[PDB]
Parts: sequence; structure tokens; C-alpha cells
Amino acid sequence: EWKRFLKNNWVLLSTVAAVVLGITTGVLVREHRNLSTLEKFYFAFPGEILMRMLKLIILPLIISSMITGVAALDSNVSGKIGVRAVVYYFCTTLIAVILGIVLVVSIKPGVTQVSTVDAMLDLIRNMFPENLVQACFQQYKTKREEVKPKTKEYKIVGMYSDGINVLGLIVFCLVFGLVIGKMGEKGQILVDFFNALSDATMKIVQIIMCYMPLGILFLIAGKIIEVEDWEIFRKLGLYMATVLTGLAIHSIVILPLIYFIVVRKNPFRFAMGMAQALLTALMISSSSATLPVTFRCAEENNQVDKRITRFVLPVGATINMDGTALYEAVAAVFIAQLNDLDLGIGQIITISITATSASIGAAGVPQAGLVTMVIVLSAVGLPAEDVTLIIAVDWLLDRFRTMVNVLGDAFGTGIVEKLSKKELEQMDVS
Amino acid sequence: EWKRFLKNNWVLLSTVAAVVLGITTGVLVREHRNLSTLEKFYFAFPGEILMRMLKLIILPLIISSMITGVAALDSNVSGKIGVRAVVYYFCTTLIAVILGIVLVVSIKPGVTQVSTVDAMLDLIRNMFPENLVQACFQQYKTKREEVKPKTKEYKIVGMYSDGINVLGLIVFCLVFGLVIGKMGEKGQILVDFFNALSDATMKIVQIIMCYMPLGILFLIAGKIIEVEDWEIFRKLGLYMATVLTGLAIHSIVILPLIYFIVVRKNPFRFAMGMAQALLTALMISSSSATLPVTFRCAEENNQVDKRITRFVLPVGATINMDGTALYEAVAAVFIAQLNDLDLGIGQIITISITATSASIGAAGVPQAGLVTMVIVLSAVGLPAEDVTLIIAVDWLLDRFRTMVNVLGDAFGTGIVEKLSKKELEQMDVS
Amino acid sequence: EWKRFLKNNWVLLSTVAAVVLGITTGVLVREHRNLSTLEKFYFAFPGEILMRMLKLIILPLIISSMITGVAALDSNVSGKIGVRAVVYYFCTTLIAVILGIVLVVSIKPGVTQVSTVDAMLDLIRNMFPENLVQACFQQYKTKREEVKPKTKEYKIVGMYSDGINVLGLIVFCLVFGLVIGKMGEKGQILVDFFNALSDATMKIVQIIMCYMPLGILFLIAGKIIEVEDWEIFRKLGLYMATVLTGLAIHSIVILPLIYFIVVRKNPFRFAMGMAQALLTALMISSSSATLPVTFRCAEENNQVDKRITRFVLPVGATINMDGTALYEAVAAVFIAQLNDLDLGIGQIITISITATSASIGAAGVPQAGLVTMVIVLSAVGLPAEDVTLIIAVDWLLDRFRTMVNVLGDAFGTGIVEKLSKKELEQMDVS
Ligand SMILES: CC(C)CCC[C@@H](C)[C@H]1CC[C@H]2[C@@H]3CC=C4C[C@@H](OC(=O)CCC(=O)O)CC[C@]4(C)[C@H]3CC[C@]12C
Ligand SMILES: CC(C)CCC[C@@H](C)[C@H]1CC[C@H]2[C@@H]3CC=C4C[C@@H](OC(=O)CCC(=O)O)CC[C@]4(C)[C@H]3CC[C@]12C
Ligand SMILES: CC(C)CCC[C@@H](C)[C@H]1CC[C@H]2[C@@H]3CC=C4C[C@@H](OC(=O)CCC(=O)O)CC[C@]4(C)[C@H]3CC[C@]12C
Ligand SMILES: N[C@H](C(=O)O)[C@H](OCc1cccc(NC(=O)c2ccc(C(F)(F)F)cc2)c1)C(=O)O
Ligand SMILES: N[C@H](C(=O)O)[C@H](OCc1cccc(NC(=O)c2ccc(C(F)(F)F)cc2)c1)C(=O)O
Ligand SMILES: N[C@H](C(=O)O)[C@H](OCc1cccc(NC(=O)c2ccc(C(F)(F)F)cc2)c1)C(=O)O
Repeated sequence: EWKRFLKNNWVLLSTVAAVVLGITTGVLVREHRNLSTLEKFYFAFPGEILMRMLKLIILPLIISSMITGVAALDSNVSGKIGVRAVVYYFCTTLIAVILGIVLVVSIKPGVTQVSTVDAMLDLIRNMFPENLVQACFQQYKTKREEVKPKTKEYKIVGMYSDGINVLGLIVFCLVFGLVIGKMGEKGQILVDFFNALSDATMKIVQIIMCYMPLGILFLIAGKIIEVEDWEIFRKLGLYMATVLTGLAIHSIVILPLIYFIVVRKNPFRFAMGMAQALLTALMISSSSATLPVTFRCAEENNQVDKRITRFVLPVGATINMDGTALYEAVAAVFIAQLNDLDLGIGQIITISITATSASIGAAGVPQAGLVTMVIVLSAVGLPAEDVTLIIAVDWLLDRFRTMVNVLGDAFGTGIVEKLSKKELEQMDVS
Repeated sequence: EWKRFLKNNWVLLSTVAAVVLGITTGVLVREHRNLSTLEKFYFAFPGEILMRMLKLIILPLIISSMITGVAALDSNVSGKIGVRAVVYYFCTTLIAVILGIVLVVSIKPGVTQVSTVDAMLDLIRNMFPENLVQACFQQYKTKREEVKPKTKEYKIVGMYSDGINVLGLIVFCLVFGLVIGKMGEKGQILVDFFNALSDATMKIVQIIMCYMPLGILFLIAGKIIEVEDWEIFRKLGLYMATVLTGLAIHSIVILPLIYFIVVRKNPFRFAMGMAQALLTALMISSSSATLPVTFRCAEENNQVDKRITRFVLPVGATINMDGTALYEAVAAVFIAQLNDLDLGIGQIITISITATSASIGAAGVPQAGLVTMVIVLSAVGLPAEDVTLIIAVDWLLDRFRTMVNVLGDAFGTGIVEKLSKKELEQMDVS
Repeated sequence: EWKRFLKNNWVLLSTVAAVVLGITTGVLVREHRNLSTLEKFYFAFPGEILMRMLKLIILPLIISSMITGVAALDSNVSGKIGVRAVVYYFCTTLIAVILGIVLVVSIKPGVTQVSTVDAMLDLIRNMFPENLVQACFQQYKTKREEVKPKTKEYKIVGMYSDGINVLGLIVFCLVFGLVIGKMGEKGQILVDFFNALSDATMKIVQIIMCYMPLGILFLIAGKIIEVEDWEIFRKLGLYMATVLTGLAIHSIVILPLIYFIVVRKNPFRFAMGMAQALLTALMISSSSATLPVTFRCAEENNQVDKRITRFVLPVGATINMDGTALYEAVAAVFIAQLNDLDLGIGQIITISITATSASIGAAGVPQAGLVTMVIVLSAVGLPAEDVTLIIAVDWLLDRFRTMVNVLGDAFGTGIVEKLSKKELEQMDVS
């Protein structure tokens, strides 16, 4: 049993092997030959091809996947027992993103030891672009300049700068998906077309992630060829500390507080019954294959009605990801702080909207998480190549992210139980 | 019976209420606080968001709606009794547009009391763009410059300026719609795809028109905050006079003359039999819901064969709109004259082609008339925000436009009767 | 029998009539009136409209036709007897393109009697664009510049210059076609959509080629209005000599050598049995209507198993075109040499990749060959209007190109016979 193991375990092993081979070839190149500025650009060329292929695919991905995500979510949601679960999912994902932003701008890993009305108005001017083909490559930006023919007079001009407009595409695909989902039968050809387009785009994302380790080997080798002071590793350690304390105070202080103020019962006697599901979600690292274990730990080990467990858990296994959203907020602001750049408050809200609204179009392919980390890095215009310093860390944080996703939608079945106590008697009587 | 009335009547009431609340808040703001140049730009911001949302939707609208319009018109047209009706519709729509252009450049409302070969050649260079994705945001423009190493030597250069190319998209969607309509069975998937895309785009146009009154309230308030001399209201009165005399000499002098030179019978004894249909089209303001009344006033109150009435009236209720085309020509040249701008003769023919060829893709949603008024304002590059001064007037001219649409296709059943007298005996004998 | 002949023969007759009427009107205009620089630009205006319409159509053509070509080729290929035919087709098409490039840069018709690493790296940077909508109009270009705060220090910058990116669209449509062809049943709506889009694009190419002779009449008239020295006709004669010697040493020296080193039998006793098929492919000038004649000349006049002839000949009649690929390579480098331009080695490999990979999406419409000659002229950014000087020659080289296409796929049935001798006994035993 040798080729079977490397058949089943090739993502984690190729990522770890690429990290260690890249670090050892960077050390063996640096302490044996000094490279100039030109040949440090030809050495990090497979990484350039990988960071081009990752940006090539995000446009049909965030069109087709967002359209089918919101159409299938509209199809699944039925009564007023399917509204409360969606509201719960999106409130806790927003709370997780806000906690991650507060923690990453308070701890500050990565820093070494004009009005704010125009940003908040360009945030709304970019949700409704003036052209829909041009939204696939250029954004808006307004600038307050001074007109002169005792007080100053001002005038606002606008210019279309380069870079994709993820907020306008997210908003238009949300509205278009709701419209073609509620059209019924006359817009079933559109749902079929965008569903097959989403499948064919997830397969190309899997092809790119088959190429990926040969790219991040050269990117890691080219990112320790300029190192001198042993100091970027402390920035990585502080980023791990920020993500782990964000998950540790999101799954202890916030979610049991939500359970206590809604249900008015003890959250820890609830969460002690989910121990098999949480240890399983740590061991197998996916929150959709630990679904039967959390089925038999909520209907049996607690006392939850199956009529709500048959809805909340299969929906929340795909669209309720608190830990991934907190991770993407913390990682985007950490990449911004690593490049000697201070974000505004239009950029923080763009990160905070693109991190929770990219949970809707979540199929079930765990590779595309990396593509989501490019999308929130490309909604605000940050250089994507520094995401290499996240991927080398990403195999040590996936376990706890899966644990917090499972804990969020396992608390959801307790939340939606108390709110919908009339409708369960209505489905019991008739 | 109170909430039922405001349920059935909410378009006219929200438009009128937005107009009067905008005028009273502009008067109450102007005579109580003086605003600078900067805070006159933040006051007209919901209007900016509305004029962005109106431009966001015109590209999938004029692609999908033109394709399904010309494909369904090709499907409906059968023999040589279905050719004459289409030729009649397009000749009278062109005559109405030409009469509107002549009247608006002769009366001139809105004015206060390089060769012309290169424009006419850019008009043909813009019907066949050199790229089809770039036609969704940029147009061509040629400039005759002078080369110098006794008579002058010249040379033509070309540059792609910004702004959508409505003429190239209209021509390509007309040819593409005819091709996939005549392909039969192998191109039925394309007709289904673009038909569902047209439905899903009309629903987003209805969503935008649900937002509209909150936008035109602030646009009207921001357009009487710069007023001083009581003079733009006289320009509005002259625009109403031009549209009403255009309809009054199109439905008295031109259409009865066409009837007299084709049929050689009295047009007024014909039109006196359509009195119930004309008063109905005034009372209910839509020319597709007054269709049974004009059915029973042409087959009964006159003497028209039903074999031509069953074709001409259901087709001409959607694609034969003379009054709307005259209105859009007069309103586009009035918006050009209001902004101290003299149009050329390439721009007048672009207005005159986009006004009659946007009657083909007419589904049956009466909101999208406003979107058509943006399209002819965006084929020639005029600022769209001044269309606010049309919308406040638009509830006083819709009745007479519906009356002239009904009168045009009611004269059509008399026209096509005399021309096709052999084919009716051929359908009677066999 | 007069109108029947001009019904069946209108492509060759309109091309020849346009050539002779254009030459006689250029001679009658030049020796009777001298034109300035400005009115030499209005005389060649229908040619400008034709060269705009030819560029308008290449984007949906190379998207939809490449997708359906590689999906249908994936569907047809079954066992290991369908792999060897595809490998044979693409190796001989590459050998033909390489022979054409060597012959055209060695003979040099058309000439009158920065690193090369950055070009070869932009060749790979253009196969994976950073945006997919922007790949429909702009390409990448890197430039090695010098940074200055004894040896020089350099730094590579990049800029997106204008012009369509045929290499990125070809690579993405190849990967997308393979993915939606191997998805099976869940991506059949995509195969149907792109198949109907390919049919509707071939019909618009036939409409443009109905317009074509009125365009090339004025282009030929405007290209002999600047002639003085009788010297461009010698360049045309040398281009004919280069294409004819390329076909003459591709169908005598290379293809019988491939047959001799694979089959180890005499190629001329094989090719003497194909005499009826070769004379037929000369007389009727299409290699897909001479298919039954080469069916009955390989299974009967030789001794080829029908189980391989029923696969190799219907596939190789559409995707195996050696003579057309050699012609397009020679013609693109000849158009480059005619405009006083020396190609690099990124541009020669772009021509050499776009010439063999545009044989995959080959439906069966013989007009679109001209559109392929624009595509390889637009992957490297050459002025397309000089393709007029190819079209006037193109009716004298089509016969021999059809002969070499038929000879290539007729040698293929002898090649694939010897390689697959085990599988034929496996299909005979069971
Ligand atoms: C840092 C901590 C203290 C933040 C606490 C946040 C809470 C105040 C939020 C988060 C989850 C929210 C709940 C999530 C879901 C719902 C269901 C929602 O929908 C319905 O019950 C009605 C649906 C219908 O019938 O239309 C009403 C609000 C409510 C109870 C929310 C009330 C406010 C809650 C408890
Ligand atoms: C300002 C006023 C005086 C303008 C007058 C315009 C008329 C001269 C036009 C407008 C309507 C036209 C008619 C509209 C429709 C048709 C049908 C059309 O098609 C057919 O009858 C033949 C169809 C076929 O069999 O192919 C022929 C032209 C005709 C009579 C047109 C002839 C010219 C008309 C009368
Ligand atoms: C200028 C001249 C001398 C160039 C000569 C070129 C040859 C060396 C090339 C061209 C055609 C090639 C052949 C084309 C097709 C095939 C089938 C190909 O596929 C298989 O037989 C295996 C398929 C499988 O089972 O997977 C193996 C290589 C081979 C024999 C190629 C071997 C190399 C050949 C003979
Ligand atoms: N393993 C965790 C756990 O199972 O919840 C967690 O899973 C992340 C995950 C799992 C499955 C699918 C996805 N997301 C997607 O496939 C995806 C695809 C497309 C988009 C889009 F928005 F369209 F760009 C966004 C997301 C993410 C993690 O790794 O952080
Ligand atoms: N009420 C009048 C009466 O019933 O004829 C008359 O109706 C205008 C009307 C009625 C119904 C539909 C439409 N037009 C559309 O929906 C439309 C939709 C799309 C386009 C496109 F060209 F594609 F942009 C053009 C028009 C216009 C008017 O209000 O002037
Ligand atoms: N007559 C020859 C003989 O029959 O092989 C030979 O035929 C060329 C021919 C014949 C049939 C179809 C095609 N090509 C196409 O239709 C085509 C269509 C699209 C593309 C694309 F790549 F998508 F742009 C490429 C090619 C070419 C020739 O004329 O040189």
C-alpha cells in the first residue's frame, strides 16, 4: 500500500514538498552564486505563469459560480424556516469578517518595528458600473480637484483606472441569478447554461492547481533569494497567531453568546455533544465529508428535530464558512501591510464584502479556496504574488478552519430550533 | 377600495409625486441655504446612481432584445401578405422620424433668444466595427489632417474615442437574428437562449424603474437649484408644443394622404369608424391592451377581411410605433439643443436610424420606453441626465402617442387590404 | 444551360472578373486623371469596409469553431487506433509549416533587389493572458530597460499594446473544448450552444464572401494606381514559385520518406494507385467531395483494411490540411517581407502555431480559408489589406493544395496500417 497513499494524499504532499524544495534550492543558490536584478526575474518565471493562470480564470468563475450559487440557494429556500437559516449564516459570516479585520489592524503583523467621503461614494459608484464589458477590466476613481477662474471652490472629476471590478460583477450576478431563478420555467435554459459553465470552470481550476507546486517552488525560491535578516518568518508567525486567535475567540466567545441570547440554554452542554463531529472535522479536513457524523451528533446526541436538520446542515455545509471568511480578511490585510501600504476604509469594506459574498458561489471543490484568496486580493488591487507566503502556511490552518465551519453550522441547528416553534407544530398537526 | 387603487396606479402617481416633491424641496432648499459647487454634487448623487444603472442595462438589452425581435418577426412573416405590412410599418416610422427632425430643427426649442463627407463615411465605418468586444465601449472617428514633407495635401487618420457603439450592435444583432431565425432547427438553442436573456433583462429594467422616482426627485431638486430666470419652463412648453404639433400633423396630413394615394377611398369615413378604439387608447394608455377594441372596430365598423386583420393588428401593436419614434427624435435633438450643442448630419442620421430600429426589439414592457430614450441619447454621445426634464413631461404626452400608434396600425389594415386583392381570392378558392 | 452554370460556378468567376475589372479600371483611371493623396483614400473605401467586415467576424469564429472542433475531435477519437492518426496529422502539418517557413525566408520573395529571449518569453506570457475579455483586443510586450539610482543593471517592464491575442484565445478554447467534451452529459448544453454558434458564424462568413468581389475590385484598382515600375508582378511570380516548390518538395520528398521509414515498403507503388483520387481532387477543387473516390482507391486499388479506412479518411478530410498550412505560412511571411519588415523569432513561431492549430476548427466551408489568412496575419500584427495580392493569385494554387491534402491523408491510411497490426487481430478474433 504505497501508490494508493500517494494517490489519495497528493495535495498536502505536493504543497509541503514544494515548500521544502523551494527553501533548500533558494539556500543552495544564494550561498553559491550571486544573481543580478535581471536574472532574478528569469528565475521567478514559472511563478509568473502561475500567477497569470490564476488571474485568467477568476472572471468566468465569479460570473458563473455566483449565478448558480444564488439560483440554487433561492431554489432550496422554501418557507419561513429557510429564511432564518440564511439570515443566521450571513450575520455570523459578517461578524467573523469584522472580528478578523479588527484583530489584524490591532495586532499588525507585517509592519516592521482626498477625503474619506469620496472613497465611501466610489464604493457605491463601483457597485453599478456604467458599462458591463468594461467592468471586467476597469474600475472608477474620483478625485476632488480645485476650480479657479476667499474660500476655496472644489469640483469632483472621475477616471477609469485599470483592474477588474469584482464588486460590480458580484452585484450584477447576484441580481441576475435571483431574476433567472424566480422566472421559473422560461429561464431554465439560462440556469442550465450557467450550471454547466460553472462545472467546466471548476475543472480548469483543478488543472491549474495540478500545475501549482512547480510554480510555488520557484516563487518560494525567489522569495528567500532576497532575504537577509531573519524577519519575514516572524511576520509569518504573527500571521498564524492572529488567525488562530481569531478562530479561538470566534468559536468560544461569539458563537456561544449568540446561542445564549437566542436559545437561553447552556451552549457548552450543547457543544460537548458535537465532540465526534469536531474531532472528525479535524482528522478529515473537509466540512462536507464530515456531514453524516454531524447529522448523527445533532439528532441523537442532542435533541434536535430532524425536520430542521434536513435543511440547515446540507445548506450550511457549503455556504456557511466563518473560518474561511475570517482567514481571507486577515490574509488580505496582512498582504496589504506586508507591502508597506496602509489601506483606506473603502478598501477595507471592499475586502469585507468580497469575503462574505464569495461564500454563496461555493460548489464543493476545495482547491478553489486559493482562487478566492486571489479575488479578495484583486478587488482592492494588491499584488497577488505575495499569496505564496500564505500557501506555505495554509496546510497548518486548514484543520481549525474546518472545525469552525462545522461548529458554526452545528450551532445553527440549535438557533433555528427555538425561533421556529410554531411552524413545527403546524407541520406536526397537518 | 384604497390600497387597490394605489396598487393598480403606481407608475403615474410615483412619477407625479416625485416631480412635485422635487420641485418643493428645491424651492425650500434654495430660499433657505446657499450651496457651494461641491455640495451641489453630493445632493444630486441618487440621480447619478440612477443614471449609472440606466446605462448598465442597455448593452444586454440591445443585444438580446434586438435578436429576439427580428427572429420572432421573421417567424411571424409568411407570405406576400406579411411582407407588405412590414414595409408599410417601416416606411411610416421613417416618415414620422423625418417629420419630427424637420419640426424640431425648424421650431428650435432649447436655444436661448472637417468635412461633412467624413461624418457620412464614419456613419458607415461604425456599422461594421473592427472588433466586436470593443464595439461595446468605443466608437470610430476620422480626422482629415495635412501632410507636409502650391496646393495642400491631406491624409485621413482615425482614432477610437470612448462611448458605446449602438449602430454596430444594432446591425450585427439584426444580421445575427435573421441568420439564427432562418437556420431552422439547428439554431433553436440560440433562439431559446436569447429569448430567456431578453425576459431576464426586462425584469431588471422593471427593478430599475422601481428605484427611479427616488432618483428623479433628487435630479429635479438639483436642476432647480441652479435656476434663476424663469426660462427653462418656456423651453419645456415649446418642446411640448413641438411634440404635439408633430403628432397633430402626422395623424391628419400624412397618414390619410398615404391612405388616399393607396386605397383611393375617403380616409375620414374610415377613421370615423375607429372612434371607440381611439378614445379607449386615450383612456387606457397602452396600445396593446386596446387591441380587442380595435379588432371589433375594423372587422365590424368597417369592412375589412379578417384574414388580414388576424396578422396586421397583432404584429403592428408591438413593432409599429410612429408616435414614440417621433417623440424620441424630437427629444434627442431637444436635449442636444439644450446643451448649447449643434448636431451635425452624421449625428442626425444616427438618431434617425436608432429611433426606428429600436422598435423591432419591443417586447411589451412599457417601462423600457425610458431606456430607449437613453439609447438614442447614447448613440450620439449626449449627456443623459437631462432626460430628467423629459420624464417630468412624459406623463402628459403618453396618451397622444398611444393614439397615434393605434391610428397607424388601424390605417394599416386598410392599406394592406387594397394591395393584396389577388391573394385573398386565392385563399378563398383553395 | 447558361444560368445553371453561373449558378454552380460563381466563386471562381466573380473572383476572376473582379481581378480583371479592377486592373482595367486602375489602368483607365491612371492614364486619364491624376489623383491626390486624399482622393486615393476615398477610392479604396469599399475595400476598407471589406477589411473591417473580415476582422469583425474572426473573434466569434475562433472561439466557437475551435471549441466545437476540438470537442468533436475528442468525441471521434476512441481507441489507440484513433490516437496514431491524430499524432500523424499534427506531425505532418508541423513539418509542412516548417518547410514553408524555411523556403520563404531562403528564397525571399518581396524584398527588392532588445533580446531574443524576451520575445520567446512573451510568446509564453501571451498564451496565458491576465484577463480574458482584454485578450480579445490587447497583447503583452516586455521591454528590457535600465535602472539607474561598473556593469549595467537591467529591469523588465511590460505594457499591453493593442491588437487581438489569437494565441491566448486558441489555447483557452482548446482547453475549454477538451474539458466540456470530457464532461459527458452535464456539459452537453455547452456543446450544443457552441455548435449552433459555429453554424451561425459560418453563415455570416458566407455573407461577407458574397460581398467580397466588389471590395477586391476597388482594392486591386487602388493597388495599381500607385504602381510605376513593373516589379510587384515579379514578386507575385516568385511567391507562386515558392508555394509551388513547397508543395512539390512536400509531396515528393517528405511524405514518401515518412512512408518508407514507417511502413518499409515502396511509396510510389502505393501512390500510383491513388491516381484517380488525385486527378479528381485536381478537377473538383475540394478535398471533402473527392472522398468516395479516395475511399474506393485505398480499399480496392491497394490492400488497406476497411476498419482503419472508415476512421482515418473521414477525419483527415477536415483536420489534415498540409497544403493549406504551408500556403498560410508562406503567405504570411511574404506579406511581412512585402511591407519592408523583418520578422523576429517570436513572430515566426506565432505564425507557425496559428497555422497548424487553425486546422482543428475546420467545418467544411471553403470560403473561410480567406478568413484564416486574416487570422495568421493578425496574430503577428501585419496590415491585412495586402491579402488582396494573395486573393488574385489564389485561384491558381487551390488545385495543388487540394492535391496535397488528399495525398497526405491517403498516405495516412498506409501509415496507421503498419503501426496497428495487433489491434486488428484483436478486433478480428473478438
Ligand atoms: C458580538 C455578538 C454579541 C453579536 C450578536 C449578534 C446578534 C444580535 C444577531 C446575530 C444572529 C442574529 C439572528 C439571526 C437570524 C434571525 C432570524 C430573522 O428572521 C426571522 O426570524 C423572521 C423571518 C420571517 O418570518 O420573515 C430575524 C432575526 C434573527 C432572529 C437574528 C437576530 C439578531 C441576531 C441574534
Ligand atoms: C409625405 C407622404 C406623401 C409620403 C408618402 C409615402 C408613400 C409614397 C409610401 C409610404 C407607404 C408606401 C407603401 C408601403 C408598402 C408597400 C408594399 C410593397 O410590397 C409589395 O406590395 C410587394 C411585395 C412582394 O410581393 O415582394 C410595395 C411598395 C408599397 C406599396 C409602398 C409604396 C410607397 C408608399 C405608399
Ligand atoms: C523530414 C522527415 C525525415 C521527418 C520525419 C518525421 C518522422 C520522424 C515522424 C513523422 C510522423 C511520426 C509518427 C506519427 C505517429 C506516430 C504514432 C504515435 O503513437 C503510437 O503509436 C502510440 C499511441 C499509444 O498507444 O499511446 C507514436 C509515434 C509515431 C509512430 C510517429 C513517429 C515519428 C514520425 C514517423
Ligand atoms: N476545508 C474547509 C471546509 O471544508 O469548510 C474550508 O473549505 C473551503 C472551501 C471548500 C469548498 C469550496 C470552496 N470554495 C469554492 O469552491 C469557491 C468557488 C468559487 C468562488 C467564487 F466566488 F465564485 F469565486 C468562491 C469559492 C471553499 C477551507 O479549506 O478553508
Ligand atoms: N404607450 C404607448 C403604446 O402603447 O404604444 C407607447 O409605448 C411604448 C412602448 C411600449 C411597450 C414596449 C416598448 N419598448 C420596449 O420595451 C423596448 C425594449 C427594448 C428596446 C431596445 F431596442 F432593445 F433597446 C426598445 C424598446 C415601448 C409609449 O409609451 O410611447
Ligand atoms: N480546397 C482545399 C481542400 O479541399 O482541402 C483547401 O480547403 C481549405 C478549407 C476547406 C474547408 C474549410 C476550411 N476552413 C475553415 O472553414 C475554417 C474555419 C474556421 C477556422 C478558425 F480557426 F476557427 F478560424 C479555420 C478554418 C478550409 C484549400 O482551399 O486550401
